[PDB]
Amino acid sequence: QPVELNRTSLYLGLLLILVLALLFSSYFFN
Amino acid sequence: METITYVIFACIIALFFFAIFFREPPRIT
Amino acid sequence: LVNVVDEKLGTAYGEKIDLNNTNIAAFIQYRGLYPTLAKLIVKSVVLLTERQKQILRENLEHFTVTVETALVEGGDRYNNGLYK
Amino acid sequence: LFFQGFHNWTLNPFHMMGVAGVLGGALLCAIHGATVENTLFQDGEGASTFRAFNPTQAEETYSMVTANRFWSQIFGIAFSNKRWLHFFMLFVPVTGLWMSAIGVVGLALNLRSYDFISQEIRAAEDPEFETFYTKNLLLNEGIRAWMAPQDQPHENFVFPEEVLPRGNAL
Amino acid sequence: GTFNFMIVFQAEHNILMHPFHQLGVAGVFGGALFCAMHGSLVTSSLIRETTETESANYGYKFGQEEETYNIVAAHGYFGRLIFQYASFNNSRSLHFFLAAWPVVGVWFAALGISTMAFNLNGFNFNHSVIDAKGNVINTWADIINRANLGMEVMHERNAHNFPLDLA
Amino acid sequence: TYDDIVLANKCPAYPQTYRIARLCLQPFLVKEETKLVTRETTSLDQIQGELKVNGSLTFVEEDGIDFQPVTVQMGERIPLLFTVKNLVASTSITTDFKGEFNVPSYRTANFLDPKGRGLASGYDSAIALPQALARANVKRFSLTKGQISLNVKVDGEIAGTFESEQLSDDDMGAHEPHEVKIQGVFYASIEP
Amino acid sequence: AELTPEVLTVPLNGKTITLTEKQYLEGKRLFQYACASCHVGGITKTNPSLDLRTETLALATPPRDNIEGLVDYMKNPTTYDGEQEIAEVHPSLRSADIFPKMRNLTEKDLVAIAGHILVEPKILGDKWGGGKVYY
Amino acid sequence: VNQLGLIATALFVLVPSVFLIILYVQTESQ
Amino acid sequence: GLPWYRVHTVLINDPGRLIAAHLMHTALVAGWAGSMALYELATFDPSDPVLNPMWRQGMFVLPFMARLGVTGSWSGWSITGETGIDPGFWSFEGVALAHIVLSGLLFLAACWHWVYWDLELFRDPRTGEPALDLPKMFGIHLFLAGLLCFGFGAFHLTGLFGPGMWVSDPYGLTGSVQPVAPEWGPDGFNPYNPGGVVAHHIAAGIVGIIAGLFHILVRPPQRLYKALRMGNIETVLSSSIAAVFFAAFVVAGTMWYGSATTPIELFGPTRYQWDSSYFQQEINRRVQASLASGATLEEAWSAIPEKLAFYDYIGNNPAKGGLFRTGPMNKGDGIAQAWKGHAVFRNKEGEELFVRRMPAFFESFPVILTDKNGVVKADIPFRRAESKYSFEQQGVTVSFYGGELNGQTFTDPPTVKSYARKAIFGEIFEFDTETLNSDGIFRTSPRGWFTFAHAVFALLFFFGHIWHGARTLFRDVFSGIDPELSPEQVEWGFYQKVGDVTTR
Ligand code: CLA
Ligand code: CLA
Ligand code: HEC
Ligand code: OEX
Ligand SMILES: [Fe+2]
Repeated sequence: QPVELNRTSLYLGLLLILVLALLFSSYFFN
Repeated sequence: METITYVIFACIIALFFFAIFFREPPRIT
Repeated sequence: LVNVVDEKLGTAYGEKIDLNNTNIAAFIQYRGLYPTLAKLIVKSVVLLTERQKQILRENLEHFTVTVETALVEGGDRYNNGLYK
Repeated sequence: LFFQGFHNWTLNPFHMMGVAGVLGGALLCAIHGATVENTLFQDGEGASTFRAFNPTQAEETYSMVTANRFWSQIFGIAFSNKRWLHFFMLFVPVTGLWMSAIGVVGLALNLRSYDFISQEIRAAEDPEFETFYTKNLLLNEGIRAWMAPQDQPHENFVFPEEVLPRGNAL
Repeated sequence: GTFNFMIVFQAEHNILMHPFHQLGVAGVFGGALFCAMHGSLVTSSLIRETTETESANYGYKFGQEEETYNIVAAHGYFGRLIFQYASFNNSRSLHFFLAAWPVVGVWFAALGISTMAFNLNGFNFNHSVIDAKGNVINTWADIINRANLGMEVMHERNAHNFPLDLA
Repeated sequence: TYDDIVLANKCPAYPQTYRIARLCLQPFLVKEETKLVTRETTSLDQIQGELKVNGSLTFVEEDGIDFQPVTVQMGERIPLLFTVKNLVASTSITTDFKGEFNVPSYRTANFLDPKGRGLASGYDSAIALPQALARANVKRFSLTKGQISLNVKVDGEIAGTFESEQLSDDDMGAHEPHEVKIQGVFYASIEP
Repeated sequence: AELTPEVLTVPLNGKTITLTEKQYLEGKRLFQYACASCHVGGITKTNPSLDLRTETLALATPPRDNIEGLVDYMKNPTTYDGEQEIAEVHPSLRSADIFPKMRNLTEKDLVAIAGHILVEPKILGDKWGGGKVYY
Repeated sequence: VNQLGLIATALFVLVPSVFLIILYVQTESQ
Repeated sequence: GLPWYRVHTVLINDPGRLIAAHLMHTALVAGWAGSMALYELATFDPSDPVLNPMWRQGMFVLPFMARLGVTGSWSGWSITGETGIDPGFWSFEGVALAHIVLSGLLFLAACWHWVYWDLELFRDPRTGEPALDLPKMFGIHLFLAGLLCFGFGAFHLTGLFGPGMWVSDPYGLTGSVQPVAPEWGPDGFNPYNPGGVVAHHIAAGIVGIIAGLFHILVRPPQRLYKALRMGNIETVLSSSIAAVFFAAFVVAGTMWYGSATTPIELFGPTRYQWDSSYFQQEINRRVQASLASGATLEEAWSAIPEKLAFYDYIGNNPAKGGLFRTGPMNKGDGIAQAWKGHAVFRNKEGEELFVRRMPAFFESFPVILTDKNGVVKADIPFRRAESKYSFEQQGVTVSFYGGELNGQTFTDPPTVKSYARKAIFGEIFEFDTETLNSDGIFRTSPRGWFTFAHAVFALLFFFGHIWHGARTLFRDVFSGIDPELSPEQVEWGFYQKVGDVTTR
């Protein structure tokens, strides 16, 4: 079965990750 | 290494630029 | 390198009224001293009015003379940011 | 106020995902509520629009096309899927309150994001490096010593009038 | 810096005991509730248009004239959930409530900050419950008052030269 | 008057006991081992002393606003307590005033650092790092001497230009003080 | 506990006078009328050295831990050593001209402020004259 | 800081970012 | 196509490729346990289990190997204190290598079951569809679980054919691996009694064997099969996720509260052993048992073990680190080199002052020296100008008994105050802040980290239980509700019973 990931889901899922890592980088560097 | 990692924010602006102007458009259906 | 205010506590400043270092508010613990004589003292163990000399001499065993530069500079002899 | 002083729970990243989820939920409540209510179709001849809806109807009561064109030019992005919009309304406060759970489970074990170790290394050998972070930590020392002899009576904290962290004149 | 602003504000204005902030928390907790409520009652009520082998999001095509979810089923669901008359069976009356509850909530909360600008502080129940002798029986608002004292004697440790924090 | 000023930072041969009644000093050469990032809270004013004739007029200052916290940007910011606190300067006044004064510490003993550590109040520890510094832990109050050479215009009210050499804030011992040289003008209004 | 004559006995001049539950409750109110704007909780807001503690007041010149000494203070307020006279900066019955909240204080109503100032540290503890440390 | 503080974030940005871009190029290509 | 979060749902109607995806998960888990233990061997300093044991080094899976008998290495070191031992094959290396060898073998098995999905064993003979008999599968696996529960309890744990388990004295000084006999009375439900842990597995193994035999030979009711949708395997998922979060809640508790399964020589002291001053009471119980023999204080304190006083130190409390304060506990305070001794604080009166020990809530804590009669006699003041109870004013000296500083007395108040800020942490130890750059910022033990993961997993698996139980009971409706859902179906009082069309 093929995986569909439309461009909005690339855009939100990149938004989900980048603002997660903008959050947690302050704590991963600590 | 610290600040230049944080300046992740430049990827967000590029996503802010891409998801506004280069989104797959809403289609009247 | 030691904190000179804390090193001032272990000597006779931190047992009595050091007449060169304590706040003018630390004179309220005895009679007659505050605020006229306390103004006259802050401004060897002190001697003026004759009743003031009798207040001071009755208090002279409570008085210490040991000048610490942190404790007196910047007008901390009169107000040290220590209130209620 | 306990969790600020003792846990620094504001600084915890799992609470911020909860604040982003709750305030995102309250935003998506307010935005979607006012977007629908201001893209309504005129279905009744009265100036109060709530009687232009019977529930057995199968029309959209509001213009999702206009609503998408409003927000695409105001904000830049807009929902165009009404099912994805309402899943995002389910998603955002529920993921936020689930992230705050993970932080509080950590705070059960006192696993705080209390301190950025790199900054208190910087501030303990430099007495001029002040950030708002070290100011909050000074506030937490205020909370943890002024509140605790009353907040925690079992411990028999007898804190004298001189161990209390106090700024100048207060 | 925001968290500095929140801590100092509670130390000086007792924002938690201010009812306008409490209506604001009622606006954002309700706002997040009614978001997840409305988000989950619409998602609960979506008509089958797709297969379980693809996403239910494709049951909506943008600009369609049919409503993508059954409003009668969601009202039938949520009406049986609490009782029938607690339930907006009117979609327009529903989305006014979704509009108005966080907005009037955050209006009052912004009016909290704007009125504690002029030092109209939160409710001050310090030493309110006292006994027959007159001994202060501490309350939960007296435990907040010791936490409020903790932040306020420590905020801007060097800025105060005088005992009262007027502004 | 005060309404058409709010100039308050600016100061405006003459031949028995005499007194200096209103000594202003309006200035910051900082020695590399500037700018004024402090805006205009920099002048000394309303200083009252005692001009004691000996040939040399000894000027034991006593009272007045005679200290100003000044931060200058080298970009390193250099706090200095610009002062003439307890100055004894000395020279018919036409005339220099080769005087030596004491600067205190910038921050006094009540001052708390970002980690709560201060001299008369605060933590003698570094309570952030519980099981770990001593230079920043113990605050070391400085009182180093500075030297000023006023150079006397003459009416009762006289004026000219000063130049003081003092050290900077040493941050209670936590770093090294720069040598600040404070050039500027002055005005002293002598009255018996 | 209970407000009781063991709490309402306070030194009058070496004699003790007994307050009533009406008089102590009246003089809390007359303390909050004309005194507690500065003397809230037993401190002095405009001079945090001179608290209204009994030990402070017993150590004032003349002794002001008495009810006769506190009513003599409210008719002739001195400094803490009694040398300088402060009825032009402190509320008194010599200063009805300039402290209008003192004009309606009679000799059975000042004794309740003298009563409230002495009874209250036994009621609160360290809290009277203790400040925000003791809230 | 932590010397594993960027690798904790680079493998937090890029590890799902490689994943969502792989997913997008395999569904763009149909 | 499929959404990205639905990509694994190609294995529901594929039981052979469900087994392969499972074999690969089990290969990755067994591969991690080998990889984690080999990395743990590469960083374990084993030459001092007294002051630097496995829980000080952030050894995660080294105590789980240790608690079931694995004690030595091929290198030569045993964790119990010896060196030169030959523990045979089952070392920490051999266990880890067995887990990597398992992981390669489960990999190739997953490769086989992925290609050869189309076995007739999954195909139902009466309808040609790939079907799993989940009731009979359950009783088969429940029989195997109880066989391996009984045999682990009655052979491994009893020691009859097996090593036993880690047993301890209550203060964790001479704890080792011993065979444990089963506790069959009510004291076996004491979680700190290890005889119940043996007797659980014997008894629950038999009951699981008995029930495994039951679910093989007894079919589900027609109404229990249909309530749960026992034909669907999402119901096995939703009730197994329900089990593993219950079970992760239990292991979060029994790690945090402590049990016999979670000893303190392996996972560290619990936070409740610092709350009660549980080691401080024991330390003073030994000292007063020599203060009544006539043995003087320097003698009566040089007999306290260094391991015992190390448990009475707040940097071993698991409620004392932080969520991003990462790494071993030795990254915090350091490597404990020796006990500095018991700091006895006396004023210039020579009367003994007792430091208020810090609770695990506090980052900062004021140093406050009460007496036996409770009244505060000395403190390190914040505001020092109006002070009354400073160490300089009250003449406080510190004397050390046992440890490094046995018979040393410091009277100069800066050195007394430094030792006083370390005496709020309990017993004072000399730390190596040079081996691994120990910045003093307290860390968490393997007891605290395990509780965090397994109570956040158990909460995250609460949602997964809810989600997959939602998917099971509502399987017809996760594409959406019926388009032909009648308005008279959810209308009130059109049916006498909600849901039923025969009650109109
Ligand atoms: C083939 C046999 C085998 C053996 C002898 C071992 C041995 C070991 N493993 Mg390994 N492991 C194995 C297979 C094996 N493993 C496989 C196949 C995997 C992949 C799934 C793993 C993944 C793994 C990990 C991730 C870890 C280990 C660890 C360990 C060590 C400690 C085990 C422990 O204390 O946990 C406790 C074990 C249990 C509590 C078993 C759970 C059983 C539960 C309680 C049953 C409850 C539900 C039950 C079905 C209900 C019905 C019961 C019924 C009777 C009524 C021990 C050396 C640890 C280690 O130290 O690594 C080096 C470790 O971290 N193993
Ligand atoms: C043993 C437990 C178990 C098993 C066998 C499954 C299996 C499944 N889940 Mg479920 N679920 C579980 C526990 C489990 N889940 C838990 C604990 C949660 C709460 C977090 C959920 C919440 C959940 C939701 C909300 C959904 C599923 C869905 C699914 C299905 C598709 C999975 C997929 O393709 O994701 C694809 C996964 C990826 C592409 C990777 C990203 C996933 C996250 C972001 C990172 C994964 C963590 C990391 C890689 C390793 C985890 C280690 C582990 C210890 C946790 C599959 C049947 C989906 C479904 O039901 O569709 C019909 C679905 O929508 N699950
Ligand atoms: C603010 C303007 C005040 C009001 C209103 C009242 N008091 Fe006061 N009080 C005030 C000051 C500044 C001082 C200190 C004066 C000094 O000597 O420098 C005082 C002092 C007293 C005292 C003496 C306390 C002591 O330490 O001996 C008493 C007994 C006293 N005040 C009583 C008092 C009463 C009874 C009042 C109400 C009628 C009252 N004061 C009002 C400032 C102010
Ligand atoms: O600046 Mn920011 O905070 Ca308003 O109060 Mn006053 O000033 Mn400061 O003290 Mn509190
Ligand atoms: Fe809606």
